[PDB]
Amino acid sequence: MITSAAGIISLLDEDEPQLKEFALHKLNAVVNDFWAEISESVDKIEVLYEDEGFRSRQFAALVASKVFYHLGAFEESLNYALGAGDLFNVNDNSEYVETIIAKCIDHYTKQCVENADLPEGEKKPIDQRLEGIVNKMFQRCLDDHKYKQAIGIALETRRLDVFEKTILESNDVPGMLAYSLKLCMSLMQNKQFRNKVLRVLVKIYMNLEKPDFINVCQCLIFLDDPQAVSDILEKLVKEDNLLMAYQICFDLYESASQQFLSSVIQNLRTPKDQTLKMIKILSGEMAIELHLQFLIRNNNTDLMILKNTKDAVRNSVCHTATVIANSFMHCGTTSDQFLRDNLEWLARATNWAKFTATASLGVIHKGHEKEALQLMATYLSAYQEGGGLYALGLIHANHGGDIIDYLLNQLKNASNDIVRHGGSLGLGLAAMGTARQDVYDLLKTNLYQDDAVTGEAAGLALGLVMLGSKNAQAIEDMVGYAQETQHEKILRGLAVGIALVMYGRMEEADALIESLCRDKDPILRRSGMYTVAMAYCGSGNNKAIRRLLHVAVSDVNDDVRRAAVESLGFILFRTPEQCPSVVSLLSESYNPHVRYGAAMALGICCAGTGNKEAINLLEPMTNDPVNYVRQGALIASALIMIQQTEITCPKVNQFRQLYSKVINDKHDDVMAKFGAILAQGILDAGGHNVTISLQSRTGHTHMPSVVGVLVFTQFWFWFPLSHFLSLAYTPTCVIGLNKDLKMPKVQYKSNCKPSTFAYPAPLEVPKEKEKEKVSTAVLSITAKAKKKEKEKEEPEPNFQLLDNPARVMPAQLKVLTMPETCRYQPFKPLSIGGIIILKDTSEDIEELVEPVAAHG
Amino acid sequence: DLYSRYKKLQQELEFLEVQEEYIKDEQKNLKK
Repeated sequence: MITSAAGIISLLDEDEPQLKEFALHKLNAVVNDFWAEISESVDKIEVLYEDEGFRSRQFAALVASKVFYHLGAFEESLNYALGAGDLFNVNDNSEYVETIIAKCIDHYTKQCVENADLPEGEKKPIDQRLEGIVNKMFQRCLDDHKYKQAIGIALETRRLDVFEKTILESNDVPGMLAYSLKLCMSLMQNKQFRNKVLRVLVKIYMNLEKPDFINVCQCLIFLDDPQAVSDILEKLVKEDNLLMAYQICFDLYESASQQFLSSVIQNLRTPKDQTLKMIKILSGEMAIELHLQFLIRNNNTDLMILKNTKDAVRNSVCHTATVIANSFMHCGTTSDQFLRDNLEWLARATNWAKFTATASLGVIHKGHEKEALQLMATYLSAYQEGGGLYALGLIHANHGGDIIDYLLNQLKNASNDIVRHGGSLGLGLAAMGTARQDVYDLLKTNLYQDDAVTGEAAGLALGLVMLGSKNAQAIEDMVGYAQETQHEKILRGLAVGIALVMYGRMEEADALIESLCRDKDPILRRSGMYTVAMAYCGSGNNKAIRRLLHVAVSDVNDDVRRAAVESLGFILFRTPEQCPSVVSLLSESYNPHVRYGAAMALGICCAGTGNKEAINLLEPMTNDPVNYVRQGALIASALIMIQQTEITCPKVNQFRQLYSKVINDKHDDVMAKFGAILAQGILDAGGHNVTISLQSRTGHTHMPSVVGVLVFTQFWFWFPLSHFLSLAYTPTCVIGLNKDLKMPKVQYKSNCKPSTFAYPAPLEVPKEKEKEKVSTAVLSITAKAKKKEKEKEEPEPNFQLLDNPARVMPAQLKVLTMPETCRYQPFKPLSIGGIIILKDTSEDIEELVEPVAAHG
Repeated sequence: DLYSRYKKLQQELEFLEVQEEYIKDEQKNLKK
């Protein structure tokens, strides 16, 4: 062949710019093999490139890029490949070309990501030829009929114009939009870039031929743009399209927060019956009413298990545990049959147990907003009055409003510190997220005292009221009072309060997080852990995970370690499969507090998911020698398996037997029994009608649910707050509404066996076992006598039909439809669930569904 | 498809490395 390029390299050294270029051409032809020799002589090619050149400036760049690529210095190869210009010839099946393309793409993505965060004008310029190579790759991918993943390259490079162009000028615009929204909600982290991408997405949505108003409202919820959603609704109502607006407002209530809803309602305020009932939808009157009606209609609660627990109870701890479990199993059902039957049992309570019992009443009557006030007045010392306040606040959940003035006035005119605590809790629950200045200032005044019972509630209610607001004044005041006070109970209240305050703010919470973590007060370090959780809620942020995991082993306070693990679960709830990997090792920790935190973190993360590895980890923990680790494991298992059948999870019956055994035991610890009783309550919560999921049906984080789970986890310090989990109960209902906003008798169709999503069967009394003679003894001739006596002598249906109030389990929505496409057609697939505006084409009598009385 | 898988792998790598950091620290404390 040639066996040596030395002659070709030597041709370069000459002074003739006609010999030099032929040398370069042969050298490029042979660089496939002789890069080894050419590398030592590259410097000559370098200087030859660095001149006028006369086609040397062109070809030497490519030659040097090729030799450097072969050598291994891609950083220097890129510069010369770029300098080549038009000689790169991106369109060719060459490995050198492919590798330099990859390196250039990586360099461009890095440069764009780096310089995007910098100021608008302070940007380090990009190389125009590098941009041209990137755009050539974009256009080649487009020409290859490979529209997808050009969006991915655009996302990585942080340039939108290409993203918009490729997602528009492409086939299957709906599919590409769905893929883009999945990417924008799930994978990408940068909030500013996410908002920019979503702005582009909504612009595309609106400019589409038939705008997808539901996805537009979802993106607008993410962007926090009540003015824009209000304008969209105004246009949608000016144009004759009412079912669109109905479902838009339902989803807006189900996803957006109270502040956003209030702002959009105000914008709308700024026939009129349409606007009035739109305001009513957004306020949520019909949403809560329909949920309460759904639960009462389907209140398939089981009383024998609660009766057995009551029979087995001996101690006040287990008594309040049974009260709370009844509350959970009757939440949103307004049926207090157990409490109205066991008046002696319920009356054996004292002190804060009466507080807890009244709170249980409130949770049971959750959503029962119409007869409130007078209902509690009928239902009826200082502890009873405070419990009534707290129960009424629990009934008036995040959606409060009218009753805020009543709570404010009576908490002003409250004398007993117990009553003040209860009223502060109720007012905080009612005003959660409102950020009302008057309520906040009244709670500030109530907190500004030296009394644990009042201060704890005052601080927690301050947190609930200021939730998400990020109010600098609120943070300053709460931290100052926490530092200046002397009551650890007030400190705990303020810790949870600050955590709630700094909610939903991903990176704006980091200064406060660092301050609290570096603070020397262990309760304030716990507050820092909770602030991390609330700020990086449901984001899987690796920085926050690293902080929490570091504190779980470096800190000295077991309380702070446990809080760190709980916060870890709160962060990772969005990827349930991911958390067990973290918590398998933590669960096997010699520190019982860290073990309990691991259990509770698994519970929060896989709440209402029924994962398998989580249960596998919990079961051995359920069998531990330490007291409270067992309680945590039991409660976490209940959280995980809430609304799960034996077929769906072939261990639910095992854990039901375990709970029954631990309750019916001689030596089982008081707190283990408490945990088991709670576990039963959560497992059968809402009469098998409600599940616990921290995120909405559309993926948006559910602020009431996360707040409820956090405050419930903060029952280790205060039992009455254990009822806050009521906020975390979401009805697993698919409800069809027609144009009249009344529920018609529809027949939903689910194609699955009627045993994977059916209610657990009632188990009846265990029946009486008589005394048995033991294996009548066999004698020598007994067998002969027996011989003498011997001589002397399914369909499994594959179908499921559900009435219009349809308790459809979260996994039982993907498989759901109607028979033969009846008169009613769904506005959106029967997979998202929730409340669907069933459009109707056939006109008939259209009989409605009765509004069952609210008694159970 | 490919971009989603790539992002999944990137996140898995970050998660695994933070987990390893935690295990190193916990091992140190266990030795103490």
